[PDB]
Formats: sequence, C-alpha cells, structure tokens
Amino acid sequence: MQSINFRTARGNLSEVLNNVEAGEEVEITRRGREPAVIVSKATFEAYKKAALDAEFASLFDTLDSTNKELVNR
Amino acid sequence: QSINFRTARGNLSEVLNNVEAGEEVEITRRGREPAVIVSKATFEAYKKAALDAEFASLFDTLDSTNKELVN
Amino acid sequence: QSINFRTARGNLSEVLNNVEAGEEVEITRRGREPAVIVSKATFEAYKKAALDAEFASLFDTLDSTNKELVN
Amino acid sequence: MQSINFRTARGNLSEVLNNVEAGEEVEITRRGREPAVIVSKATFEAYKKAALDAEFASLFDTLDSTNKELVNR
Amino acid sequence: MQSINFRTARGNLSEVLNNVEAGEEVEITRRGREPAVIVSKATFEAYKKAALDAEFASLFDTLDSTN
Amino acid sequence: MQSINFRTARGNLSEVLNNVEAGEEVEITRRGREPAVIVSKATFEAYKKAALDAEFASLFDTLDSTN
Amino acid sequence: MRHISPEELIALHDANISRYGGLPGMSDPGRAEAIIGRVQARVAYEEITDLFEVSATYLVATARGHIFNDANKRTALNSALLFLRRNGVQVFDSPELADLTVGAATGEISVSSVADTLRRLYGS
Amino acid sequence: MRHISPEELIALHDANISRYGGLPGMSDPGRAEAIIGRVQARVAYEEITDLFEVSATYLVATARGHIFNDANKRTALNSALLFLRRNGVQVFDSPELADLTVGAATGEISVSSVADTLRRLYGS
Repeated sequence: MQSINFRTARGNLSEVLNNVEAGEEVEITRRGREPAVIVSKATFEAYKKAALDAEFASLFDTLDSTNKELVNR
Repeated sequence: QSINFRTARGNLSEVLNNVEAGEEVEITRRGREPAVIVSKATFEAYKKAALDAEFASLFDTLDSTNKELVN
Repeated sequence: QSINFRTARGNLSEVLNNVEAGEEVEITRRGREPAVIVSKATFEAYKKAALDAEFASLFDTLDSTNKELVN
Repeated sequence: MQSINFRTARGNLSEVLNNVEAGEEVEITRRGREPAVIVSKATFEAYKKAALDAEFASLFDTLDSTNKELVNR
Repeated sequence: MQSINFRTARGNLSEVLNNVEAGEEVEITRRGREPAVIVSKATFEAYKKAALDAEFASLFDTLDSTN
Repeated sequence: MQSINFRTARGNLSEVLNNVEAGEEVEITRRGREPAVIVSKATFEAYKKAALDAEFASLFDTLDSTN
Repeated sequence: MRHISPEELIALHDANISRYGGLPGMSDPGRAEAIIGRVQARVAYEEITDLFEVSATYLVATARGHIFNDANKRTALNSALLFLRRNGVQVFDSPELADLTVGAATGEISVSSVADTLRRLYGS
Repeated sequence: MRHISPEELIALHDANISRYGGLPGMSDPGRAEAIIGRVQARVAYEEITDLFEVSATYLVATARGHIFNDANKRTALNSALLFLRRNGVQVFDSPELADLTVGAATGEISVSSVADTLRRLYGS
C-alpha cells in the first residue's frame, strides 16, 4: 500500500482517486499525525461489512434462543 | 459523511482530522465510483476482523497472513 | 369560539353548557351580522362595569339606572 | 329583555338571531340551569370592550410611572 | 395559519413560498384528503428537533409516572 | 426528507401531497431563496406543540441553570 | 382564583400599546393562547394555589415569552398585578417593579423570587 | 467506552431482520441517528460511566423508540449486550432476557432497574 505525504495527496487527489478505484489502497501520512488510508467504498465496505457481520453473527449465536423467543413477544 | 473531491482536496486538513476522530469520509466524484478515507487503526481493525471471518469460513485458519498477497 | 347557527341550533345543549363554563360562543350566519351567547352573570358583569365607566365619563354618576331605558 | 325557554330558542333560532341584530338582547333559560343571553357581537363587544377598557385604564393609572419607565428598559 | 385549498396553492405558489419565507404557516387542503402544511425548513427542523427531544424523554418515563 | 426544486414541485404537486400524506417530508428549494418544507398538518401540529412546550419550559430556567 | 385569558392579555397589551406606544401585534399567530394557556395548565398541573406564585408565573412567562412584537415587559407586569387585583389583593406602583420586571425578562430573577418580592410588596 | 453508532444499529438490525425475520427498514428517515445520537448525548450530558447504566439506556431507548418497522425489541437487547461485550464485559443468553426486554419495551421496567438485572447477570 503506497504511503504518500500530505502534499502529494492534497496536490494530486483526483489521480489518487484514479489509482484507488483500480483497487489500490493508499495510506496518507501527516507529520506528528496518526495515519489514514483510502480505497474504494467497495473495498472499505467489504472489510467493514465483513467485520461487523462476524461481530453480529456471533452475537446472534450467543443470544439465538432469546432472539427467536422475542420474535413472538 | 459524504463529500466530493473538490470539497475534499479543498479542506483536507479538516477532513483528515475529522477522520482522526472516528469519522468515515466518503469521497464522491462526477460519474465515478466513490472512495473512502478513515483512520489507519480503524481500517486494519475492519481488515483484521474481516480476514479472521473468512479464514474461519474455510474452517482451517493459518497461517493465511501469506495471501497479503503472494499466491 | 365561533360557530354558525346550524351548528348552534344543532348542538344547543352543549353550547349553553360551554357557555355555563365561561365560554363565549359567537353565532355566525351566511352574509349576516354575527351574534353572541354567554352566561347571565358574565353579561351583566360587562354591562355593570361598562355603565360604571360611562357614568364616570360625564363625571356625575347617578342615579343613571334610569336610562334602562325610559328617557 | 325577552326571556325565552330552551325549546322556543332551539326551535326558532334564526328568528331569534333576526330580532337580536335589530338590537334586542334575548335571555334563554334552562330548567335547573343558570341563564344565558344573546345579542349582537357589537352590543356584546361594546359592553365587554367598555368594561375591560376601564379595568385596564385604571390599572395603567396605578402603574403609570413604571409603565412609562419600562418603555425605556 | 391561513388555510388554502389545492387549486389556490397550485395557482399562487410563488407567493405561497414568499409568505412562507416571511414566516407564515400555510395549510393546503385537498377535497377528500388529509391537509398538508408548508412552512420554512428552518422552523420545521427546529420543531422536529423539539418533538424528537420530547419523544426521547418520554422513553425514560415508566408507566408509573404516566400516570 | 427528499429535496425537490421549485419547478419539480409545481410540476408534480398532486403527487408531492400524496407522498406527504403517506408520511414523507419534502423540502422545496428555490434558487436564491430559503427552502420550505411540506409535511402533513397532523405531524406539523404535533411538532409545533412540542416546540412550544419546550419554549415554555425554557422560560422557567434562569440564566444560572443555562449554564 | 380568577385568571387572565389569552384574549384578555391581547387586549391588555393593545390598550397599553396605544396608551404608551410601541410596535403593534403578536410575534406569531396564536402565541398568546399558546403561552397563557400553558401558564394556566402549569398552575393546574403543579396545583399552584399561592396567588403570588401564580402572579409571578404570569409575569415571567410573558416577560420572556415574546408573545408580542412589543410591550412584552409592560404586559407582563400589568397582567401579573391585574391578576392579584382580580383576586382580592390590592396593588400599587413601586420603584422595584421596573428592575423586577427587567430581571424576570432577562432570566436573572426566577419565578419564586419574583413571587417573594410580590409577597412582600402586596402580601398580608 | 466504546459505543454503538446509529449506522451500526441499523446494520445490527438488518442482519437480525434477515437471520430471524420481520418487516424491514426504519419507521422514519434518520430515526436511528435521532435516538442513538440522543442516547450518547444523554450519557455525555448526565456523565454516565457505569457500563450497565449505559447499556440499559441503549436497551430502553431502542425497545421503546420504534426506530425500525420491526425487530425493535431484538435490536434493543442485542445492542445493549453488544455494548457490554465491546467494553470488556462477557455476556451470555439467559431466561430473563426476554421478559426484561419486554418490560423495558412496555415501560414497566425503568433504565436503572434494567441496569441492575444486567449488573447481576454480567457484573463482577
């Protein structure tokens, strides 16, 4: 994952958004700053959809009984 | 929080800060597929919760820190 | 509280009761000059506060319970 | 002031409203009921405008000083 | 809040919105339908916010307090 | 709350009111003017009542409590 | 107790507007019924029986409610004292009324505190 | 503490709607942000630090808020326990959860009382 400066990012953004849609995720760094990153909503939504689905899925496993009862309550 | 690339590149310091406060900032474009910008942590958080879920889908595990990727 | 005469004569028991609870009920009519219905007390209350004010306008007083009226 | 029953009133209302506008105020009575009365909004509004004007007018007299100060507060 | 029928609202709309911008609440009636209201967005947003604050508060009042 | 420009509201009004009756809040924008909102009267009245209850309550909160 | 109706408040205000001056009208259609109705419902709901607490409620709600485009302070003080007079309490002008009314209007003096002053000024 | 965002509540609800059934969607546009935003502001405003009082707030606001057309009770219980799990408290299904959740939803069990049960069920 290419790691670009603040300037490069801010100066060549549309180009960045061009690479990203091609599938490439790009980290942008700031001095004295925690990093950020950027890729298609699709590849961001895919990861976070993946994570939350699993976090909920197991929540539901654990409370499967009550979840099914509450349908009829 | 959705905004276009002009708005985005125009106030980028504020965008990155908003993101450094847990904000997910979609970056829209005229007739294009949108992008996203979030914290470094949060990103790998989803990634390192997503991978865990599809490694658990094969029912095996690891190490699948290899397909990172190198066939 | 304004209402027309049909509405008025139609639910008159309720009108008079509303009036017996301090309600002033205007009675409108198609292209006519409207009327009013209120308690007996309240009516003379205004009347016996109004007369007091125009008897005090001449600066004399009474008895002007004569113009009630009999020139 | 003519004093009419509940029936007469309810049965001959438009006629009542005809007499009233001619200036005549009409009391309507109910059995086991406090009486009511009715005349033109004009002659009802004239009396109540008369009464309240005087009730306020003297209120204002009593608080004339503060009323004038409060304009500039 | 003045009330206006449908045809009068389609027939004088620019000026409905003017009055509305000037702070008026205008009801629009339709024969055989439920009436609507046109009001400035700013006023609406502020009313809705207060309605939601109220709804939210009501959630924390048990059946005992209500009443 | 979908947003609709002026011309689209004058051009599709019967169905704006239908949607509105069906529970929708529709913003109407005018180039160079403040936006309006059309909403059912019932919903508006309930929002306004809550806004007034709130305004009234605020009257009894001194400058000390606010804050 | 006798109360002041929204309609009487409008009239009390209109007479004051014409006798002392100011911009005319209500700030919003039906706002007097909205505020004064709520004043009386507050009294009924909280069961307020002390005439001075009730009077102060009228004073504060009107001083801060901005029912009218103008003469809100004057209408507040007058409605509050008209309330007491109508309920058997004798009232008279005082050097404190202006500051008291301005403090009610700004939110610096609370209802109960407004009521205390009134209880001293006109109480038994 | 970690919180549940309005967007996560929507997603928690959508997954539950598809896994257990029910009518889909929100009862009104943006109602999840309206309720959950207010839940978090209540926590910040009242400075609620006890994890069980905070969890119960999620449970009650959602059980009674009617954010969704369906699965409001299920989303309430799940969001409340997901909250605790996310904050280091281990959770497990219990025979009391249904009644507790129904009581929260009807307004018969208050937040603090919901919190007590949770403090017993999962507290240390």
